[PDB]
Amino acid sequence: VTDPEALLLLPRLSIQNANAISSPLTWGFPSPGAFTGFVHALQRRVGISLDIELDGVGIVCHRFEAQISQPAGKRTKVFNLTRNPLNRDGSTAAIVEEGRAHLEVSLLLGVHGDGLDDHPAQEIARQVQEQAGAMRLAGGSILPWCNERFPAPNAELLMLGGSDEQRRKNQRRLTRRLLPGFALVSREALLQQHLETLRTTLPEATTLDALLDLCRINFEWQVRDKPGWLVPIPAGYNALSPLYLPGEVRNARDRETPLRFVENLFGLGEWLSPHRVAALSDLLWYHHAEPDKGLYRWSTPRFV
Amino acid sequence: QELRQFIESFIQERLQGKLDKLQPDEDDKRQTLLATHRREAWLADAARRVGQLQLVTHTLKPIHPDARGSNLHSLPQAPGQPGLAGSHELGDRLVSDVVGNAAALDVFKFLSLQYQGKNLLNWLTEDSAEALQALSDNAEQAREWRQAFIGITTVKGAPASHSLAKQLYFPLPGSGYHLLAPLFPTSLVHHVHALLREARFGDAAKAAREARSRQESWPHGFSEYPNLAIQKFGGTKPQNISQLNNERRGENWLLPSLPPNWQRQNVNAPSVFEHDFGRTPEVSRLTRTLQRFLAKTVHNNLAIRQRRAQLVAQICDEALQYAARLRECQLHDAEQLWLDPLRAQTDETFLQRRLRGDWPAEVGNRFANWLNRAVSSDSQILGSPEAAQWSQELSKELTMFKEILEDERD
Amino acid sequence: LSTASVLAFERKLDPSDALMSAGAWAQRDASQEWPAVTVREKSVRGTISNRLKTKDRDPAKLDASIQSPNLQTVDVANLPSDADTLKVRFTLRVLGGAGTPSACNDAAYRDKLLQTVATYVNDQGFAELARRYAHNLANARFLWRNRVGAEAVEVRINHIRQGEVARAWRFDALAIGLRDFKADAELDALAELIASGLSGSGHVLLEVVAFARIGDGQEVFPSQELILDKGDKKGQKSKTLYSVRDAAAIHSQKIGNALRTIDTWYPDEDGLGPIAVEPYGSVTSQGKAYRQPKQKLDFYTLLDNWVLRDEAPAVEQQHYVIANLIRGGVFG
Amino acid sequence: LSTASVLAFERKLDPSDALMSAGAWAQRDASQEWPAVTVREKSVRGTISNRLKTKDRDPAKLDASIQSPNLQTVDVANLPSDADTLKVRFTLRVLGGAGTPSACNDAAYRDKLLQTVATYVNDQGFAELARRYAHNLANARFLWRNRVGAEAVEVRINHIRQGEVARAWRFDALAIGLRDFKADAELDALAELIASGLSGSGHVLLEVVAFARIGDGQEVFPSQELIQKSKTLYSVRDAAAIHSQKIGNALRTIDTWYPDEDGLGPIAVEPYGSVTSQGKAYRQPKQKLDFYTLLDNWVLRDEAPAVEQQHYVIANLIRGGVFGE
Amino acid sequence: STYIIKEVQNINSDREGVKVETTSLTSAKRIASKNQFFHGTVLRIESESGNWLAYKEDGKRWIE
Amino acid sequence: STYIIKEVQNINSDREGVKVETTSLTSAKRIASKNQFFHGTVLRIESESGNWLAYKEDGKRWIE
DNA sequence: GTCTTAACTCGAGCT
DNA sequence: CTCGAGCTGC
DNA sequence: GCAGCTCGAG
DNA sequence: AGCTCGAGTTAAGAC
Repeated sequence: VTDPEALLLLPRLSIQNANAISSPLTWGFPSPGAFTGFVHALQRRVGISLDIELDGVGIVCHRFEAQISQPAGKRTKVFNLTRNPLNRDGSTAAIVEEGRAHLEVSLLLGVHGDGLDDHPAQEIARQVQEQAGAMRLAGGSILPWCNERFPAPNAELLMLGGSDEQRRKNQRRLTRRLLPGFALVSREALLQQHLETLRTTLPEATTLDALLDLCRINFEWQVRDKPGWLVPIPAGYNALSPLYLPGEVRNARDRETPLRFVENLFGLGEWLSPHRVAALSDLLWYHHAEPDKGLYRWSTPRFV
Repeated sequence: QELRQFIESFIQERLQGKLDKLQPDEDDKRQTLLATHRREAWLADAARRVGQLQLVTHTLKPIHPDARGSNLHSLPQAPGQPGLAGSHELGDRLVSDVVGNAAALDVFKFLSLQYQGKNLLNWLTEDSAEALQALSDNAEQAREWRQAFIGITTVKGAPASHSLAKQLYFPLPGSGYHLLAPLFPTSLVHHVHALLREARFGDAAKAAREARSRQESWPHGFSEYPNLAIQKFGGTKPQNISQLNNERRGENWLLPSLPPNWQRQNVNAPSVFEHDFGRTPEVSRLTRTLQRFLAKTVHNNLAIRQRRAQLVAQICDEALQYAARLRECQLHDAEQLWLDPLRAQTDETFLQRRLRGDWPAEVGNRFANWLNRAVSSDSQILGSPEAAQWSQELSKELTMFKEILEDERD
Repeated sequence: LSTASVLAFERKLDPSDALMSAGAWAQRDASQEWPAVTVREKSVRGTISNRLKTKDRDPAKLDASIQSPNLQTVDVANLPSDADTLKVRFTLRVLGGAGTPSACNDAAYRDKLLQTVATYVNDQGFAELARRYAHNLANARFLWRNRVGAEAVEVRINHIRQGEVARAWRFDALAIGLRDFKADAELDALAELIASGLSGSGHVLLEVVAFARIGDGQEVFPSQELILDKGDKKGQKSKTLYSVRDAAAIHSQKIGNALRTIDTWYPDEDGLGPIAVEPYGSVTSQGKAYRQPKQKLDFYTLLDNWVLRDEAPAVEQQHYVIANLIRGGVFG
Repeated sequence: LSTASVLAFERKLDPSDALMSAGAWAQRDASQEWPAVTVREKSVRGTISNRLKTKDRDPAKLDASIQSPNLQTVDVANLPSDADTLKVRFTLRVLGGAGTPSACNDAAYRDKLLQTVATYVNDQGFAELARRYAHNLANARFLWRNRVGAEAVEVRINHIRQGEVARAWRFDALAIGLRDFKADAELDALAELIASGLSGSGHVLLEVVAFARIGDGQEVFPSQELIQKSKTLYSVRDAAAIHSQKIGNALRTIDTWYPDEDGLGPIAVEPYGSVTSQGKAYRQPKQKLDFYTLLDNWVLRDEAPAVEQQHYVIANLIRGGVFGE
Repeated sequence: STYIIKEVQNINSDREGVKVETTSLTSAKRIASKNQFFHGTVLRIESESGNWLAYKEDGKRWIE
Repeated sequence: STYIIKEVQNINSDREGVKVETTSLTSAKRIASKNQFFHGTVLRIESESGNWLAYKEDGKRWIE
C-alpha cells in the first residue's frame, strides 16, 4: 500500500472480443486481477528498461457493449458463440462456451519508481502507450486510437509537489476528461456489516451477497434500497491445495515458480463516479499476496 | 446395529429394481450376483470398482472436454479475514458428486446414503463396529473396503495441470511470482443453484409474487434475480461432464456483473425548453425514490438525511453524465454555459467572453427549481426542520455542484 | 530432448471488426462520413422444395405439404435508396516476435525453436508470406460475397503512425488476381513493412478502407451471428447479423481467417485454389480436411521433426509452418 | 459417384427491395422526388363470413356473434387524393457462374457438374432463359395485383455502366403477351445482355422502373409482412415496398414444360413445380421430370434429358437452394 | 395427450401440424420419425397450446 | 389502501369516486361490482393519485 | 483402463 | 363447484 | 362492541 | 392381430 508519487493516465483503451465471463458465478466487466497483472506485465517489460515501478491501476469504464441475444422463452440472456474449425477426424466441431464484448476503458498507472524524475514525463507516457497498444488486455486485442478525430494523448501528473490548491486543481482537471465513465472499487466494509447484522437469521455469507445484490421486496409494497451500485466480484483466489514444487505439477508452463490449485473468492464492489473520490491514489487497485496463506486479493485498502 | 437396515435394505431395494428386466435365464446368473451380493459381494464390486470414479468438489474438465487434470475433494481452508465469502463457508450441506466412468453411477448412490438416516459419512471412515457388528463384514475386507471407499475421495496419486487448465501468473511483495491453476467450484455452484431454484420459481416465492400482483400484504418476502446469463458448459451430453451438472439441467446461471452503463442509450438531446427535464429511467426512478422518502416522518432524521443526500449526489452525477455524453436555445443557453456546447472555440466573444469567466452558475438554481417542481412542495415538513434540513442538504450539494462547475474550461 | 507439453502463440496480424457504410463512388475519395447501414427485419413465406425421404408415390400428401408453407423472420442489410458503393473499414496490427513463444514448459525446447526460426529467417525472410498477405489485403478476399458481381473495387491502406502521416497506398482488387499472386513495387514495399513489423519493430497499425460498387438497393452479406440456443417459444429471428454501434460489421476472426489464406502448397493441388492456414489443413466450406496426419506434411509432424530431428522440410513446408505459428493455437 | 450430401448455389438474378411512389402519368417522363406511399392504419369491423359447422351453426349463435363483432386493425396503402400512377423501382444484377457450386463435399461431383454445365452451354446458350426472363421484366408480372385493372402499364429498363446509362428500353406490358413469348428486337437485345452477364462476359446492372395507371386514390397491394392487428405491410425508410424474394420468384416464371399442358401457363421455377395459390405441385417425383431425379440421372448416369428439361435444370441451379442429404 | 407435429426448414418457424392424439411423448417422437416427408426438416412436437414440448434436428437427438 | 371506484360511459373519462380504503384489489373489485349503479358504465379503479390501476368493461373481464 | 456404435429389448400404429 | 370480505341486526 | 349474512371471483 | 417402425438401452471391438 505504498503511496504513489505520480500517476500516469492512459486516456482511452478500446478492446474487442475480450473475456466477458471473468468468473464462474458472474459475467461482465473483466476481473480486476486482469488489470493488476496487466500493469505488472507492463512493468515487467518497460519497467526494467526505464527503471520505473508500477503498482497502482485505476479503472474507469467508458463503454461496455456485449455480444448477447435474449431468448423468447425466459428473461435470462445468453452469449453469442463462435464457430470452431473442423476437427482433424473430419467430424463436426464441438461447441464450447466463450464470451466476447467491446470494452472501452482508461487506466491510471501509479508510478512509484524514483527514476521518473530522470526522464521527461510526456516521453514516458508516450513510450508506455506504445507498449500498451501492442499488449492484449482481458484476452482480446487492444484497438489503438485511429479515426477521423485527433488522437488522445496520455497525461502524467506529479502528486508529490505543489500546494493543496494546485493539487486539487490538477485532480479536477483529470476528472474532467474521465467523467464519461464510472470507476470500480471494492467495498468489503458493508459486506461484513451486513454479515453481522443478519447473523441472527443464519450464518450464511454467500446468502448475504446474493440478497444484497438483487431487487429485494418487503411485504407492506416497497423495494429494498441500496446506497449505490453494488456487484459481486472475484476478490481473489483462496488456496485449495498445498503448494507443490514446479516438478510435481505436470504440464506447468513454467518451472521457475511452483503451482498451486486454487478456488474462487468473491467480494462486493462499487461503481463510483471519479468526482466523488478526492484523492485518485486511493482508487488504484493494489495486489497483495501472502506466501503462507493462499489469500490473494486486489481490493484497494486505501479507499477506506 | 441399524447399518444393515441401510446396506442390506438399499441393495435389496436395488435388486427389486434389477428384477423388472430379468428373465428365468437371467434370474439364475443374477440371483447370487444380487441376492447374496446384498450381503458381501455387491460391495465387493464397489471396493474393486471404486478406483474407477472419484468423489470431488472442484474439477478441471468443465473448462474443456479434451483436457485431463487432477480433481480434488478436500476443502478445509477458510482464510477470510475481512468480509470475503466463497467456497470456504459451507461447512455442511456439502453436496458432492463423482468424476469418472459413466458405467457405474448407482455405486455412488450407495455411498451417497452416508447421511441417509444417520452420520454414516463419519462412519464411512470410522466406526468399524457399525460394519463389523451390524454389517458384520470382516475388518480385513470391510475396513479394507472402507479404505477403497475413502481412496475414492482422494487424488489418484499424482498432481498435474494441463495446457488448457487456464493457468495464470501472479506477483508477490517484492519477490518472484507464483502461478495458480484454478478449477471449477461445483459445490458452491450447486448451493447457489439450489438457492436460485428455491427463490426464482419456488412455491412461497411464487405466492409472494401473486400477493404483489394482487396488491395484498401478508407476512412473506420474495426477491427477483434479473439479467441472468446461461452457460451451457460440459458439452451437449451431461455424461463426460460433472455428475452434479448431469443431475441438474446442465446450465450454470451467472449473476449479472455489468456496470451502470451496460444498456447505453442513443444520445439525442440537441425538448430544448426542457433543459432540466431530461427524463430517463434512472432519473425518474431516483425521483420516485426521493418522493417515496419524502412521505416519511422525521423519526428517521439521520436515516433520511444520508440516503436522500447520497441520492441527490447520484442525481447531480447523472446530470454530469448527461452533460458529458452531450459534450462528446435560451433554455439551453445558460445550459450552453453549463452544458458547454462542443467546447466551441469558433465564437470569439461568445466562446471567450460569454464562456471565459461566464460559467452560468444559475443552472444550479434552474436544476434546484426543476427538482422542487419534481418533489412535491409539501409544507408538512416545511414548518419544522425536516424539509428545511432537506433544503440545506440540497443547498450544500448544489454548492459542491457549482464548485465543480466553475472550472469547466477555466 | 522431448517436446513441450504446453505451447501457445499469441496470434499476430489480428484485425478488428469491420464497420460498413454506404455512399456514392463520386464522393468516396473526398467523403469518409458515409452513414452506416442499419440492420432491418423482413418476413419470408416458403414452399418446402428440399429432397424427399418418404416414398415418392404420395401425390396428395405432397400437395398437402405444399399447402402448409413455411414462415421465418430473418435479418437483411441493404444499402440506402440511392447508394451504389459499399465501404468497409477495419484496422490491422502487426505485433511481431512471431517465433517468440508465449509459454513453453522446457527452456531447452524454446531455445531450440528460436534457433531454428533464426536459421529460417537468415536463409530466407518472411517476404514471401508478407507478399501473400499483401495480395490478400490488396484484393477483397477478406470480403466474401460483396466482391462477387462488382464493377470496381478500390482498397486504400494507410499506415497510421503516432500521427496522421502515413505511406498510403492504393490498389485494385479486380486487376489483381484472386487465385494468382504477382509481384509489384507497391506490393513489395508493403510486404517489406509487414516483414519488419513481424520481426518485432515495435508498433504497426494499418487502416484498411475498401470501396465496392454493387448497385442501388443491393444486398450486402455481413457475418451471421451464431447463438447455439434456439428458444422455447415461437416468433424469433432465424438469422441474426452482427452489429456494433448500431452498425453492421464482420467478425474480426472471420477476416483474419481470410487474410491468412496462403496455404497453396497442399498435396492435392488439383483444381483447388488458396486455402486457409489451419492445422490439418481443414476447410469449413468445402467440408474436407487436407493434409491428414498420416502423411509428413502435417504441422505437428513437420515442426516436431524440424526441431527435434533437425530435418529441414521443403521451403514451402517451412513457410506453412511459420504461417501456422503466426496463427497461433495450443499444441503438445 | 454418389451425390454430395452438401450442395449450395448462390442465387443469381438477385434483385433489391422495390420502393413505391405516386405521381401523375403526364409527368411520367421525369419521375424523381415523387413522395413515397406511406403506410397507414385504419379501423375495420368484421362479421361472420366464414364457414360455420352445421352442427355449431344454430339460429341464436348467429345473433350472438353478429351482436358481438370482431373488430380489427389493418394497414392499407392508397395513392394520394389526386394521383393515377404507381411507380416501382428495383435494381437487378446478373452474377454468372450459375453452375459453379458454392460448397461441395466431393471434388469429383463438382467437376462432373461443371463439365455437364460447360457441355450444355457449348451446345446451346442461355438465350432461351434470357429471352424468357426478358418478357417478365418487360411485362409487369413482377407486380402482382397492381397490374390487374390497369389502363396503361409502361416499363423502363435502363443499363448502368460505370455510373452512366449505357442503353435504355421502354416497353408495354399489356401489348406483350403474358402467357406467350414473342420475339422482338429489343427483347432479343436484352436477352443477349443477360446471357452475356450470366456467362461472365461483363458486369450487368439493371434499374427497373414501372408506371401503371390504376386510378385516383386507388388501393395498392404491397407485400404483407408476417404476423388487434391482422395485416402488417412492409415499409422501408417510411416507404412501402415489395420483398426481394417475392420479385425474384416472379422473374423466374419460366417453367412451361410441365407434363400437363393445362391452361395455367407460365409456372415459377421451383423444385417439384409447387404452386401456392393453385395448391398443387406439378412434376411430382413419381414421374421422371422432377428436378432432383433429372439432375441425378444427367450427372451420375450421363442420361441427357430433353433440351427443355435441361433448361428447367439450369433455371433451378440459377435459383439456388439446398440439395443432397 | 393431443400433440401437434410440425415440420420446418429451420427450428424457428411457424407451420400447421397434424393432431396425433397419442398417449405419450415417446410415441409422438417415434411417430414423427416414422412419418416424415423430408430430410432437412426439423420435427417439432407441440401441445394443443402454444408451449413447445420438444424438437429434434435431423442429425441430432431429441432435446427439450 | 385508498382505492377510487369510478363509473363512466367510456373508459376515457374523469368522474369522481368514493374512497373504499380496502386492504386488497380483489376486495375493491367485488365492492365495485356489488355497488355498480349502472349497466353500461365502465368501472375504473385508480389509486389516490391519478394513476389508473385497472378497468373493466360492461361485457368484459378486468384488465390491467 | 478407455468411448464408441451396433445391438438388444421395448412399445405403439397399419391392414 | 368453492372461495374472500363489507354490511346490518342482536 | 359483535357476528350471521349477503354479495361477487377463482 | 402379425408386423412394421423407432425409442431406449445394452455391451464388445478397437484406440
